[PDB]
Amino acid sequence: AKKHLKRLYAPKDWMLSKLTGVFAPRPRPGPHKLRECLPLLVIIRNRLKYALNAREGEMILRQGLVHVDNHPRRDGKYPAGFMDVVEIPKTGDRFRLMYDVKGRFALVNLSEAEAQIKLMKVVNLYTATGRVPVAVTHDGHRIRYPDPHTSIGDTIVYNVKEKKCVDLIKNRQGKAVIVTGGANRGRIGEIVKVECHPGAFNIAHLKDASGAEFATRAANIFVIGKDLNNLQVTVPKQQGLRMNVIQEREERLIAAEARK
Amino acid sequence: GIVRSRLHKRKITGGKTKIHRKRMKAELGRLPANTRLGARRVSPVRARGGNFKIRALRLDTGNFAWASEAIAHRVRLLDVVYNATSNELVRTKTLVKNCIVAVDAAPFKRWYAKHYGIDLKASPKLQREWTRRRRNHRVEKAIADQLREGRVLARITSRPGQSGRADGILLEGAELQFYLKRLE
Amino acid sequence: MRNYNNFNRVWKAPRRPFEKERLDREMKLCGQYGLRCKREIWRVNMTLSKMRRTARLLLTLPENHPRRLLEGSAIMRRCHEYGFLDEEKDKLDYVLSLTVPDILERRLQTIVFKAGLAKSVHHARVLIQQRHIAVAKQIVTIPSFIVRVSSERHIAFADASPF
Amino acid sequence: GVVHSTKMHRTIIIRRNYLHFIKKYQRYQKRHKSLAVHCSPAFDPKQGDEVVIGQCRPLSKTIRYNVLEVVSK
RNA sequence: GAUCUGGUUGAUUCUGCCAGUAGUCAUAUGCUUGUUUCAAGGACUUAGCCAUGCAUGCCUCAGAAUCACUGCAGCAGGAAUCUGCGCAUGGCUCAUUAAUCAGACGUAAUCUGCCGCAAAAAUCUUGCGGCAAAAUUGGAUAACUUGGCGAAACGCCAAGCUAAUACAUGAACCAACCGGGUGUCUCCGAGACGCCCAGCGAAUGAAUGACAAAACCAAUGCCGCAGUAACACCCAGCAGUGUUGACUCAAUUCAUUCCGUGCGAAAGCCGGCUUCCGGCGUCUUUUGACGAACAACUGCCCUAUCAGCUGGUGAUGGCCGUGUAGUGGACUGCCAUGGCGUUGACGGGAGCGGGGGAUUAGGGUUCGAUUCCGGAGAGGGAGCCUGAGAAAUAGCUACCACUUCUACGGAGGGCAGCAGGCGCGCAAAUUGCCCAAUGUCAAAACAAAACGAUGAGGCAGCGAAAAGAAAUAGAGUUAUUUCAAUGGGGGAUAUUUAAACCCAUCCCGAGACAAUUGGAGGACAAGUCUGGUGCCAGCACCCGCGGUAAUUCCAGCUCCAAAAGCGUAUAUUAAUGCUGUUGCUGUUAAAGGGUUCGUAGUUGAACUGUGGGCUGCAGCCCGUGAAAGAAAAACACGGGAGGGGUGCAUGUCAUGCAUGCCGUCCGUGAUUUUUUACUGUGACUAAAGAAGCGUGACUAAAGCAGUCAUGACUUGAAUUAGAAAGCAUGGGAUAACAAAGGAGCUUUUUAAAGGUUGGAGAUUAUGGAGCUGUGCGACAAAUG
RNA sequence: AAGUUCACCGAUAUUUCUUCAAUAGAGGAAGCAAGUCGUAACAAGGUAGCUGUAGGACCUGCAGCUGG
RNA sequence: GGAAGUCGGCAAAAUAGAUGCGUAAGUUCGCAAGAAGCAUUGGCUCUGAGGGCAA
Ligand SMILES: [K+]
Ligand SMILES: [K+]
Ligand SMILES: [K+]
Ligand SMILES: [Mg+2]
Ligand SMILES: [Mg+2]
Ligand SMILES: [Mg+2]
Ligand SMILES: [Mg+2]
Ligand SMILES: [Mg+2]
Ligand SMILES: [Mg+2]
Ligand SMILES: [Mg+2]
Ligand SMILES: [Mg+2]
Ligand SMILES: [Mg+2]
Ligand SMILES: [Mg+2]
Ligand SMILES: [Mg+2]
Ligand SMILES: [Mg+2]
Ligand SMILES: [Mg+2]
Ligand SMILES: [Mg+2]
Ligand SMILES: [Mg+2]
Ligand SMILES: [Mg+2]
Ligand SMILES: [Mg+2]
Ligand SMILES: [Mg+2]
Ligand SMILES: [Mg+2]
Ligand code: NA
Ligand code: NA
Ligand code: NA
Ligand code: NA
Ligand code: NA
Ligand code: NA
Ligand code: NA
Ligand code: NA
Ligand code: NA
Ligand code: NA
Ligand code: NA
Ligand code: NA
Repeated sequence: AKKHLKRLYAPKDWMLSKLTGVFAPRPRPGPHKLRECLPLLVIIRNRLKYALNAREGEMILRQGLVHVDNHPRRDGKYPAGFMDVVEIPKTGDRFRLMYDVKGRFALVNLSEAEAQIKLMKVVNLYTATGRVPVAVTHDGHRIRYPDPHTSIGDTIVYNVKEKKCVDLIKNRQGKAVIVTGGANRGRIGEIVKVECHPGAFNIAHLKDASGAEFATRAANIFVIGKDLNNLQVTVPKQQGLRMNVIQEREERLIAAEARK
Repeated sequence: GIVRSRLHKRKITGGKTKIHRKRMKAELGRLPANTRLGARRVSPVRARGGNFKIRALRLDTGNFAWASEAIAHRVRLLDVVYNATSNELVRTKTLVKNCIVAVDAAPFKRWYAKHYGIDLKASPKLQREWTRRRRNHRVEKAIADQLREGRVLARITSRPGQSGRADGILLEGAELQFYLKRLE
Repeated sequence: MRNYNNFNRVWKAPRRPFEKERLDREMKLCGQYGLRCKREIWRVNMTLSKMRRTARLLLTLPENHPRRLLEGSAIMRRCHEYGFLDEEKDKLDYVLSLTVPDILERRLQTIVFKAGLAKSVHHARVLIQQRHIAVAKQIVTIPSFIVRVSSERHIAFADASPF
Repeated sequence: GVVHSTKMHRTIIIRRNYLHFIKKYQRYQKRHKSLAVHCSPAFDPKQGDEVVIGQCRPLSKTIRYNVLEVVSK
């Protein structure tokens, strides 16, 4: 039904100025949700600064020069999302979309043999025709023969270049997770104990590396490794460590004083 | 046209609602089918989403299953004998779900003899599995009594005006005795 | 329509428009600093009021509070940068003693007068408006320019000026 | 809630009583609401008893809840 | 900044109102306005009527060209038409409406084009005259030509040509695994062979979709019962194991109809290598995402000179059905007599709802047609087609009210889209330029013969709404002459801009380029100045001036307040403890009912509790008794634990390539276990707006940028509050709800009588364990 | 394809009833703002005043109050 | 066509049974009231409801 998107109604995760135009590009249906996605036109023009306007952003995309998960995408309304690999072979830059500690979208540089895998969270399991088991991930993928020990909430390590799963990480006590929603988004913690309330939401308690304690809904956690030491994915610079605003304000004042 | 909304109904307090919006296409209804006995005649209806419904107008054939033996056969409908809503539907001979009908008993008698070797098979031959399955197996007298008469009561289990079929199941047990008392 | 630029007001007319004690006190300030109209004085009254209410709310209601360490040193940094407060004094109670003349001192028109470049406040006004004065090699034409203490020793004549 | 009337067939009326707070006067206010519930034959509640009800699909014009438990008196 | 002043008396102290005073992105009007930046703008009255013009179309290397089309040399560009997609979005308005909306939620009651990741083994076709194998399939229609009808009509007729990714038809062997039913052969029940049916999806019926100690008989496996997933050979582990809080759901097997709504390898189109290598496009099945429809947990104006409303005439519920995409009195038949209401139903009246704006010490009062979100409408009222989606209106049909052209036969219209008019009013712009930016659509990247549309949107004009910055000089000389500086203004190789504009930058130019609007008794700053008039003219928001000496009228001079602004009118906030919860009055100023009884409602007495010992440190069975017994526990689940802690065997017809060297975790059944409210934490909680972190856009109103030297700052864009309702959990002092009304109120110990056997199918006895009539030993008892 | 018959949704018109808001009218009644005829009240106001009621500026009877 | 006839609707016409719905001012609360007004009705073939005495 709806086809437009006003700029004021657009998500604040993007950085769009209210005084520049009335409209924002409406993402198409696809792998990721509208409210938790970054369209390809925003990445090319507003973040990488490769395109000065939206006319030049169409020249780059309709030539198939941008590959997402080892596949060209020529739609500027394509909804790229969490744990996605973006590669531009002409410029030789590879990125991964993650959340920083504050909660904003972050592009993390990657290298070869690391830009070949991605992590997917299982959200549903069902039996298809012929009695085959199928698992649905958080980005729309459908795996037709998962590990027999796979369960809802676990993380599957995928190989985008060759298209088979390589490993499985289970979700239970004593594991490393990253929060992907709420007020604690982008914080890397460690599962302590999960409360199970049938019919309602489940609450998970996590402790940071520094020892800070926090909680969030169980649907907002994403297992990424056995513990904080051996993570299976490169994280942004702060390593999911939230700092006090009082100290934060002080260092920037000192650093800028000596910046000149 | 016809609508299925609650805007024209009174509130539980007895008051009247002031309608301030026009009728929407999403809440429409359609006229009934009033299926009847006779030679087959159906008409398709395009429903929401592009799907199709088969509105049957006349039918005289259907699929009826013997639940005890877990079999089924295609037979011909003979008459309508009972309707719980109103006996004016029995007079008009309309076919709806859960109505009671009488179907042809000839195909079921033939399968009975071919399986259990009982006639209500020219040569016995080596085929003597009849005694193999006739043990620990009995047939109620009520079912067998009307099998030799020529017709057997059945219950319609499908919605003829929504799918265009009249499929059913044979009455047995306490359900059979319930309806045999009303019909007398 | 569909415009989201913001705007607000900066001054406020006084109640009781005919107080004798207020009328003569404002006339001393207007002629001492060379101001053009009473709207300049009423503008300073508004910013001074905003400073006081922030401190009074922050002073004792929240006690030692993360909302007191924050924007408790920011105001002092703001006050010390422009010169509205004494360096020795570093408690929020001492910002409540700020007066209108103190803020009026740290004006570009006043600073030029006390620096010896201009003989009188009215002469300083015409110099700034004539683009004969620059701060850090930048021409300034606004007599309301609040000079920061860091740029105090940077104010001089303009290179492009005949002076 | 509490059973209020059992004069129908496989249907009861329950009432919920609560206090509403008026901010201006800083005082409370007695209010109530009435719901129509379907009573299964497995239960035999009397007027004044306390019941636990759970939400289901529309079963009639007014019924949207089902009785799940009954506490004597 | 938590503030007041004048008026009732001859004076005085009160109650009480009137008047003064400040604000308003609140309008209108009058007199004035040098410069610049930023902005609202026919809502109010008439959801009144509208001439004219424009507002939605789309072609790439990649769906159909024989233009009787254009270049040159078959190539290229190709008008027009068929085909596929879109036109259900955007824009405008606020008439209706007590539901709609806000926060929070359900669909396990459902539909879903474009987009993402997936799946696919039915269907005897073709050529030849039984043999072959890369399927060389068929009919018709536009554009076009001919003849035309009509006054015209986004009006029409007939004949003749021919395309497809339009329409229709249709592919055997390559090519497997598995199952059900049945006829003739061999061995003694086993095997072989022949035949019928066995694909995705749909309807009906039947199963699966788990559980939580020995003898006897018939048939069976292995050496007589020790090993022991299951299974009569090719396969010796080719599923004994779906998900959820929960399912008649997912999925599998059997039977009948299927298919009697459906299902092509588009019988499709382009390139690169020398034949296979890619890029597109399309049908069916399934579930993510984007949506749609339905449902209701708490909140939501005034009115009693509106107290009863509904009632098989559907009102509340039940049964079987119909209809729907789906649940449902949504609807047909039958049955019962219910549902709502002084905690305000029903009726009447004014209003679209929020985020939010104004003002305010706190508590509050008031506004919200208008930029973002939701709802509704397109002159009024109905009905419908196409489509994934409409009860569509720059779609169709009919009626009513207006209205246009005509040759009188007939045919048309819908500006609450953008500009423009007429009326209406106290009240609101140009019949302008452009797709350069932001977006939408789509057969689509830009360039090359070769430029998609867009009154959405942008940007100029008009425009003292409102909001920032700022000109109308400066320094001296003896009162009257000396300097310097220039901005308005006029120009510029130029800059800006889609082109313009503005702005910035540079340069011929002064001491008329000359500021107004209200006042001068008091409130309230400022004349005892001078003429004229004489209760006349007039002033005066209130008190009050004028009757021949006017502090107030009409003028001159002087002075006062604000100043490029200043008066007047009408609404609103504050002043106002003059609506009083915080926080008002009631003897005499306004106001206690003539006196009682009484129902909803509001309010309601005390009690179940000093812990001790050695400001601290650590410990106590934390009154007294009595020392494993005594004052969440306890059975059972290997389909529970990536069966958790505390080279030698085993097999070998093995891809066995394997296998081993006391409290918790999970799920199930029994046992009695107490809420609400208040309070402390935690989770979840659109932007814009408000509070504020950083930053010299020359300052500011703003904005989120920027700063430093083939690039760095890993640049930055931090945080906070947001009614009520809902979720999890800790505490028990003050309270609430519910129940009773006080005479419906031992344990333990043995003895006695009774009523897993290899597996699968029947039969039997014993033993549990409970249940009674006995007997026995021990221990308590809050009342011998 | 046109065309018969029935059921359903139902514009429009006519008539009858309910509710809300406005409207004319000979003639009568009742208030407010700007010459004559009498003093009912204020002093014991020249009959002390006042409240309810009944009858004929007001007067009289009955019961009450002091605001005598 | 519809009282224009005539002193005057005199005389004639006109309404009409039963059942369902509906019904004004006024009032001595009994009435006014069959106020006024609107709808249905045949024939045929069927269905449902309404009882007694004998075990
Ligand atoms: K109402
Ligand atoms: K454009
Ligand atoms: K007198
Ligand atoms: Mg200069
Ligand atoms: Mg077409
Ligand atoms: Mg719209
Ligand atoms: Mg517009
Ligand atoms: Mg085949
Ligand atoms: Mg039903
Ligand atoms: Mg309101
Ligand atoms: Mg809107
Ligand atoms: Mg217009
Ligand atoms: Mg105007
Ligand atoms: Mg516009
Ligand atoms: Mg004067
Ligand atoms: Mg004075
Ligand atoms: Mg009084
Ligand atoms: Mg009248
Ligand atoms: Mg007297
Ligand atoms: Mg007549
Ligand atoms: Mg005559
Ligand atoms: Mg007569
Ligand atoms: Na200028
Ligand atoms: Na209007
Ligand atoms: Na408007
Ligand atoms: Na096709
Ligand atoms: Na509103
Ligand atoms: Na509409
Ligand atoms: Na239009
Ligand atoms: Na082009
Ligand atoms: Na401009
Ligand atoms: Na007020
Ligand atoms: Na006050
Ligand atoms: Na903001």
